[PDB]
Amino acid sequence: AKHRPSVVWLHNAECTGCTEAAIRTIKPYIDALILDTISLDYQETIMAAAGEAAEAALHQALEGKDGYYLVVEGGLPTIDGGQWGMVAGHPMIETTKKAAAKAKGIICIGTCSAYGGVQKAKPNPSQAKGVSEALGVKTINIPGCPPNPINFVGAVVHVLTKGIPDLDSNGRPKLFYGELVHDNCPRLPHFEASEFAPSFDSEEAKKGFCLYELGCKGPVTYNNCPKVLFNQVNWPVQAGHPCLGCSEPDFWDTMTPFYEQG
Amino acid sequence: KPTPQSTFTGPIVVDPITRIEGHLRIMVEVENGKVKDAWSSSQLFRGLEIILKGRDPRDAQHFTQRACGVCTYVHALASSRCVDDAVKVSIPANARMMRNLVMASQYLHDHLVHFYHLHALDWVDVTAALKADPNKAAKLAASIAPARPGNSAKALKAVQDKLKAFVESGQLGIFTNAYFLGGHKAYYLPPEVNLIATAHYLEALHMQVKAASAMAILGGKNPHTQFTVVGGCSNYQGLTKDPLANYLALSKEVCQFVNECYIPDLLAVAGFYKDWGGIGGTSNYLAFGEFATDDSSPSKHLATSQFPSGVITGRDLGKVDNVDLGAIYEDVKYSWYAPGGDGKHPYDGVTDPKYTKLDDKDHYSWMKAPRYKGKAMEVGPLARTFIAYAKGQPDFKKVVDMVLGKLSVPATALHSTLGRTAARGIETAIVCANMEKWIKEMADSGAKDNTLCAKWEMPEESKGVGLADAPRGALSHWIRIKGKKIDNFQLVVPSTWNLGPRGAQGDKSPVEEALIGTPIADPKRPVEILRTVHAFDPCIACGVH
Ligand code: SF4
Ligand code: SF4
Ligand code: FCO
Ligand code: F3S
Ligand SMILES: [Mg+2]
Ligand code: NI
Repeated sequence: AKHRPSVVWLHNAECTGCTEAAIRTIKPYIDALILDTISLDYQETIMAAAGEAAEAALHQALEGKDGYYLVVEGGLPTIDGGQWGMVAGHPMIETTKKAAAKAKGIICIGTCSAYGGVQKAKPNPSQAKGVSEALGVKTINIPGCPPNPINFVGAVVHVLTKGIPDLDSNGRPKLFYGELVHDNCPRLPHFEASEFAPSFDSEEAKKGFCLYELGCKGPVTYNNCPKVLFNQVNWPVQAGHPCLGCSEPDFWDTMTPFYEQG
Repeated sequence: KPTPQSTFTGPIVVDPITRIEGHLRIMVEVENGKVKDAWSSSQLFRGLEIILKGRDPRDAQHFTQRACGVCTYVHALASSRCVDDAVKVSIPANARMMRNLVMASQYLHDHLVHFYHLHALDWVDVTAALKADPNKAAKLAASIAPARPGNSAKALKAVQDKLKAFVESGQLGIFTNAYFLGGHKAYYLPPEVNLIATAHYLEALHMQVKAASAMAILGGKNPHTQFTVVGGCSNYQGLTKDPLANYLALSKEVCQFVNECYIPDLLAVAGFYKDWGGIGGTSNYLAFGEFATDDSSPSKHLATSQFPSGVITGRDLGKVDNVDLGAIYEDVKYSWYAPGGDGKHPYDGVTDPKYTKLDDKDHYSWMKAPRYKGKAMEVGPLARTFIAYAKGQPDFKKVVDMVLGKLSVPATALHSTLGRTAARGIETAIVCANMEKWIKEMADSGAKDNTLCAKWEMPEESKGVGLADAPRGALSHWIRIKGKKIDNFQLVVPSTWNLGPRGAQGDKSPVEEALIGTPIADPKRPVEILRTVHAFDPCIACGVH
């Protein structure tokens, strides 16, 4: 029995789309991952234990002799001592901070943990923050709402076998986030010819014209969507809808209105 | 053996509730090994309704979709129906068709994942699978369920061999401190059945990926679809032969698995836990309906849903009433909200957070308490199943009666945690049986004419409501537009109905009621609380938003 690297996975202020994204991995499939590659030692969405038994699994993981890597899903609600986001009776910020202190590394899966996400959008009633801001430490950000399983599992595998991958100014691995969506879009030739759709019901839209005029944030969004696709079959623009730019920090307030460039 | 129950008298708190979406704390008072009082306490607030204020109504679906990534899509759909209604546009037949097929795919993905990856661990002792003779398991499978190479001795020995090495590694990972470790009186299944269920659990992990790819052919990506727009859908490619052929092929693969593995594992489990047919029932059921032939308005949705809408009160299957949207309201008296918010119709909804303290019995949840003429309503597969059965929906009548015959129980036994679980499988099987017919209808329609989005105008002032029956049940979005911007936007979500706290009269919610009478074999490992809570398929991100 060769030892598998311990991974602790925390859920804070989140919708769980990130967990769901990760289990759409096919290279490799999630069961081969956690049976052969890592030791997923805490993951509330799928773990057998509950309550104190679950809280004891976490603590057993955190006190592991071999140490652990920390994955974080969700932003951190900080209003009122952090009480608006609790697990086992403890503020989420408190548990994330405690887990972060000894982690070999922190990977933030999704735009919420990386940057704050949807709950941070104005007027931010829970005073949510991204992990790195709330804890004051650097994170490996895998943003996207949610990010492609290719990017996360890619990062995780890298962090266990190679080290920290090269990161852009926003903490994003350049292996996955080094090119704009727009530059790998098949509708680029339309954008270059000023061949836009002015509405979704228009003939232009039927012909597959560029969606820039309908608010596509592709030209300002770093991600690999058109190159890798999702679910091995599709991506938003291929399905005729503009990019929201869901992998950019605070896009909820920098990319809206979504159907405009305004 | 009769139902194991201890003599325990005292409190039990389970926090966190794992294997659901979101952050839930359950507190019960137990007496002589039976639950006598219950609290459902939701533990995270995000506040999407507050964030939406003053924004562009067109943007709503994109924010509200992130109420939840497990029931991904469904809020985008409800928001889109809501705005469509506020601007008074009727989407084209092709959009109705595409949007509903995306809902069908979501049910398939969601229910399959729930039974195996969230729920089964309360019923299946994974470690017991190691005591099984694989050859005996094969013979067992091959004797009760459909022939398949995944159930052969070789397949089962290979699963048991993987599980054995994992266990012997000392790193149990997600099975760490499981309630079934070392045996548990509440776990009844023989080791041969555990091995089979476990083999399927691993298979389901691969199959849910395919269920997700199919959905993505139409929805653009999964999680979090990106194909709906005000007035319809943007995905013209979704109307074309090649994509639709692959969608059908993938869906047939998923459905083969539902019929070969899910339903059989479900019936086998229900067979062993027949006693759970008498634990965890409630009395009132609500659905808005889904899979409508006419989605031109909420009225038409309510009236033409192929999974029909309605309201049942006091377990009376003889009196399915029409849904009165004006009769819905939400209380916050037992919730962490500011005083004055009780009894609000969602068009007048108010979301004013006000936290007190942990386990304050006066204010103990971040969910509102939605009520229907003063009554708590259970929503979800079981609600749909009883309404469809009551009304004689042919597919439901046939499948439910099939299940009642295999289990040798009467229909009233379905008012229970076991009913609730079995209901989820029933509708999956029905959705499966209709996919090919639904795919043919859009393929034919699309080919003749590929209109997918209609023209519309943003009104200065207006209001509208989007209804859906998501996998967890009756979902509604409610918008007030003013100055062409969002003046109020309120979500009232299936898990808000099921798992909210008490209403203003101090009346328990469906999950709280269902918990009363729960037997506890071992207070240290109260898996019976999980069986019931998980059967409601809770989503607290959905519940509280
Ligand atoms: S990044 Fe998006 S998909 Fe992931 S948890 Fe946040 S809201 Fe959900
Ligand atoms: S559709 Fe979007 S990403 Fe594609 S070429 Fe146009 S602006 Fe760029
Ligand atoms: N299904 C689902 Fe999610 C919940 N509750 C929604 O809507
Ligand atoms: S919305 Fe997000 S998933 Fe890719 S297409 Fe735009 S970055
Ligand atoms: Mg609400
Ligand atoms: Ni949900």
